[PDB]
Amino acid sequence: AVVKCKPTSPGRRHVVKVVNPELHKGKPFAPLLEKNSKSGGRNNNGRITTRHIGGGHKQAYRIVDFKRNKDGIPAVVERLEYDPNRSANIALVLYKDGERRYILAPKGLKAGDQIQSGVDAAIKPGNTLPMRNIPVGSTVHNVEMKPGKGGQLARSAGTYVQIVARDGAYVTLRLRSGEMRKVEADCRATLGEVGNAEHMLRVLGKAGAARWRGVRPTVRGTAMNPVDHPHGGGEGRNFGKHPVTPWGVQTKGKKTRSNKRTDKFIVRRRS
Amino acid sequence: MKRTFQPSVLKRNRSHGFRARMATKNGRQVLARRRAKGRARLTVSK
RNA sequence: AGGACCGAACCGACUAAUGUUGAAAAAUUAGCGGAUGACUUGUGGCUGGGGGUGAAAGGCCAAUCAAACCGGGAGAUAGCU
RNA sequence: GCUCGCCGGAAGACCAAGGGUUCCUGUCCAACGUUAAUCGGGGCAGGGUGAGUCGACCCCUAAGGCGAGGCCGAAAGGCGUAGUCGAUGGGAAACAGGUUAAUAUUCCUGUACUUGGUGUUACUGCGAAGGGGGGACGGAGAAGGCUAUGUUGGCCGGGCGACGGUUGUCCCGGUUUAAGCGUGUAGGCUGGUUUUCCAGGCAAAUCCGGAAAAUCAAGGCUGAGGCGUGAUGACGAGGCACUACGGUGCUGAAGCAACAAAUGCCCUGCUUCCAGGAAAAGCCUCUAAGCAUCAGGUAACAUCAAAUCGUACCCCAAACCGACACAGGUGGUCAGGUAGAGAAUACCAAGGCGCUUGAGAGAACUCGGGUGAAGGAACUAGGCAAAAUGGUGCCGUAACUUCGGGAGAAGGCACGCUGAUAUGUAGGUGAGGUCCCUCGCGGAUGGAGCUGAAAUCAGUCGAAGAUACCAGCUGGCUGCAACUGUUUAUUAAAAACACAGCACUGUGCAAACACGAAAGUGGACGUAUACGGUGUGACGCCUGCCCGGUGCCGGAAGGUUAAUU
RNA sequence: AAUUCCUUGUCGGGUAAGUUCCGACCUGCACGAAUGGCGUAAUGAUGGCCAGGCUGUCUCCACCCGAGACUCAGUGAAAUUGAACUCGCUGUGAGAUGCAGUGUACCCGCGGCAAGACGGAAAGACCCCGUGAACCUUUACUAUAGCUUGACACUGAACAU
Repeated sequence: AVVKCKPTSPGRRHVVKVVNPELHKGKPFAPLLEKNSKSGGRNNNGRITTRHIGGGHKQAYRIVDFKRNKDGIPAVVERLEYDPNRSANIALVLYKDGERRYILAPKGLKAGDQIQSGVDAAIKPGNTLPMRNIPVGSTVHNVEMKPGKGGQLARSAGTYVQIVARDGAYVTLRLRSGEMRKVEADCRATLGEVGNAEHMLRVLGKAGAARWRGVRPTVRGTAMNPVDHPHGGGEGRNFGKHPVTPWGVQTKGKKTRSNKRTDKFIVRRRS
Repeated sequence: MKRTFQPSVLKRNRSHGFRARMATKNGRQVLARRRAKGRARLTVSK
């Protein structure tokens, strides 16, 4: 649910919160937890490779099962949990054999609903089947790009992809970006849509809220000196050059895709 | 006013200690230069 | 509940005087700002010079910064004193 | 030695870091000390640092470092696996008293505790680099129960007053006692017990997890403090023989209660919120490969071992960082009294100091302050500086507004002391007694004693009762930026930088992009409701016209066009 | 107007008097819509302006309390310095203690003031000069990392047109 915070003080006037009472009010499943040390956007050389990363709240990684290879094992959802490592929520599922795993939460998956993976699994939200068996036109999420590699698409808060056609060994998909891409039909996919649609409706409302996420302040570049940025300085606000990144790339429409390795699974870029 | 030198024996040894100098080729050259000069105190070990 | 309020510790440095061969190579005195947070602090670690880091001032990188320091090319060159 | 003054959330006390003999005693006064010096953190000599329990070492790991092979790279070398290092974190155990010129939780006295080795005896399924449990974790808030601690009374000892009174409701001092062991309370958490079965925990498993039955509700775990014991002891105000007036033997009374009360403890708890909150080992269990009238395991007893290194002293400073015996800087712990909301402030206790040139004089002028006739910003670039406001309670409070604010708006009134209501009230605390019981650190009733506001009325003193320190000037119009924040350490704190919000654009994952000759790493153990870049900068109403230029994104007929041939 | 040169624009408000301020006017030298336009409550050690209170800020300073200054004893610096027996004036040489003429002036301290010694301090920073540097900019020149195009190599097999 989306709730607007009352303007009891500046920094709360524009704060919009997404409260989900169904989320577990307690510690997560300890066995499926792992250490997650922050990097600050620095690689093994110690240099800042990605700017505006640093600080934020301490987080513990959750081992989410993106493969769903437990074929033929019925599972029952135990509860929904908050995941700090991703926008979407996660669900703790108990399999019939006593194993507990973490999976992404579809749109309408709650405690007590049953899910199953495999070729013969039922066509219900949260079930994982190879895209060959899934009927064309249905909406899926956590789509695998290679057979058995693990889900790599539509893993965000409320994203989803739909199978448009079955041309044989490959299945064409319409990604959230509008891209028309084809992948092997043997790749697995999960029915339904990852359920956090309200995630995009939140308003941070203050500078500190961004810092909690680990996002450090962004310096524009026109406010720097010529030695620092191509936009450089000037007496006042001049900016008399084509917009560019640091390091001198146009970044105002210039396409940077130069993979060319596959360049065959792509049917339409987007827009 | 806080000044530049804030002593710390542990940091002193890790940065300029004898073992630290031997850990790299350039550090070993520092000792070789000091030995050639006849320095009584090769490093800051003690 | 709050980058909420008043206010010590703590962190800052807006005004004035003093000091300016100073008590001090930036401080003292009287006021002043924040003071549950984008806060502050101890210990240790990482990023190295056309590079780092920078809520961006060309700031900071050992009292040194529009290219640190140490040694070397080196007795650079100086139609100038 | 007697006074005086100063600090007393330190200018006291104990440490880390750092220093490295500055510690104690004797001796010396050239130099060092901003003066003298008999003195010293100075010279010289001697003495001083005692640990199974404190710390290090050690076991375990975080960031990160190194890194057998390995991958990569002209060489140097780079990254990194298995591993091995790395505290600022986790992991067994000691308290009180006494004692030295200088050390002590280290020595002595008393009383305890922990982890291992060996051996004896009894009962025995033991075993890992493996599995599971545990260790194990956030912010804020809220009380309740306690202790440290303090006040008063009681008790004990002493005192009867340099000047009026002081045998009493008077004065001074003391009234201290630990770990450990036993008890397991306030309170917190959890439903237990037994059988059967199972695609899971890399193989196995009696353990964990899961499923289905049966049977009882009382089981267990955690847990401050209190009480008992420790303790017929120790300590103890003051005395008595010694007593170089430097100090030691022996003796040594009371040693209780009530109330108040923490920021400490219960609490790694409880409630709540979103930003969703280390790891590993020790420890508890599980079995496998194996070993089985062995070996090993459990408990008791006995015995042995617990090494090595640090331990002086300073440590908000004269001993550390600042060239100085330098108005500087430096992390943690302890936290008395009166007033007070308070760790502010004032005055004090314990304790520590008067800051290493003094002595006179009482000019100008400078510095730091006090007061001021009449006027009251006439000063000046400018109310700079100064003056002024300042507390609690009640009443009252505008435009405007995003309906939260503005607001402590503005403004007004009352504040001391004494008595009475009430020989101390409301409230808090709670004894004895009585009753109940699964009799217990229990419940009910009970109200002694102690503690104790606030208000009303009356009276009363002063010029002044928030009397000291402490402690908002207020209001009106307007530019800029929304706001909290950030910045030129050392002349600029701002209208600049951030900012939430908005938009364009790139990016389909071996992502774009960045650091790297490369390997690889970050982005991200993320996946378009994501991430990078750019501009704008809360919010509200809006964001018009122009694609010739430049850039970017598409296009295909032709023209022109490199190596090559 | 943080933008207006002319300019203290004009009118009104506020003051006895207002180059600032506030409200309108529009002749916008040279505003203008995300290098955003116009508003905007709250906020601000932010800029400008006006009031009440308040006062030594001032008319115009006076007195007083302390620390220096002053004297005595002890200890004991510094910048500077060609050498000095180191006066005024007018003139001279381009702003004279030192030359000319002339005036004045016994020798030497101490406490004060700061007009001069073009006073001390820093081989002027402004300005110009050097076929001097350094960083920065770009459709200056010449190169180049990166990005990108094709040929050949790593690189083969048949089939159809």
